[PDB]
Amino acid sequence: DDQMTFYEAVGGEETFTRLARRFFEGVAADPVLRPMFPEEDLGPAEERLRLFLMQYWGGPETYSERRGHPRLRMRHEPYRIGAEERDRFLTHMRAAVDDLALPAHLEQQLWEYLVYAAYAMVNVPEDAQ
Amino acid sequence: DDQMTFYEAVGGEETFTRLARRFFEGVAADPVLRPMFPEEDLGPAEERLRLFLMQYWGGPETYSERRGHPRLRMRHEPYRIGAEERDRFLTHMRAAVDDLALPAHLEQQLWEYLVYAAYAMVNVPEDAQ
Ligand code: HEM
Ligand code: HEM
Repeated sequence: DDQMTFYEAVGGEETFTRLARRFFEGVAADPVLRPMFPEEDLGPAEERLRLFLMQYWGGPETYSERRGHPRLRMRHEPYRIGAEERDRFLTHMRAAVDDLALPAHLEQQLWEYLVYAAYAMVNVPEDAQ
Repeated sequence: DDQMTFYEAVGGEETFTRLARRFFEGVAADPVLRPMFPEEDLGPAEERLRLFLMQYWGGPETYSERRGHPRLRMRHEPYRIGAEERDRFLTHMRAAVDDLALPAHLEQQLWEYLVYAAYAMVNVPEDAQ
């Protein structure tokens, strides 16, 4: 038969719209991570992740066309990101993923990227690589 | 990113192995359809559907290499297939699909084929086409 991108497979945009929602929802409820972002009305940050992930899994290039070529740890250098940090991020991401209730194969693929991507992002001298 | 077949998307063989299981399980429990197949030990029929559907969604060509080019209503001409029949088949297929609990997009694609394919298969002069 025909072939498809992960984006279309996990059911397209609404999926990612949902993922980021249940994510920041928990981020809101987290003390250390509420601080992490300055001020309030930080619902546009939600849009970014959303647009990025859409783009990563083979969706709309939208993210680039507003935020350019994704320089990830550049945009993460501003921040004091350590274990405690990442761990809490991931706990909100774990929660966010179970809510999508994907087939194990896809879920395994999505979650694994985000597990690396958050372990990668850590910038303080804590890790082994 | 990379692309994938529906087969791999819905998580490959175990998915289809499961689909046919919960299907024939209900077929077993159905009077009209238990008759439909002669004698007993009709668990190999389960294997066929399984192998076929695997093949259809972009899986292993296995089905052909044992049962040849799939001539569907040929292999269905032997049988007196009407509405009541198909309807009961579909009810076991509906049940079988909900158990996989797929994302709506994929589920919608799988189920829709099988909805047509069973409406197509009907051979008595009942339908509109
Ligand atoms: C290690 C845990 C992480 C923490 C503590 C964290 C936190 C942050 C912070 C504080 C910002 C800046 C706010 C903003 O730019 O609006 C940010 C931005 C961003 N993060 Fe993370 N993040 C983490 C991991 C990740 C991961 C794994 C991804 C990839 C899926 C990601 C994707 C992004 C994106 C796309 C932006 C916005 C960049 C832009 O377009 O300006 N972050 N994150
Ligand atoms: C309309 C309702 C249907 C009824 C009542 C029905 C019933 C049957 C019967 C009585 C047989 C013969 C048993 C056998 O060959 O072992 C059979 C065979 C088969 N059916 Fe159906 N069927 C229906 C729809 C479908 C559909 C929609 C598909 C496609 C997904 C399908 C796929 C097959 C396959 C692959 C075989 C075995 C052919 C072979 O390799 O010998 N059937 N079915």
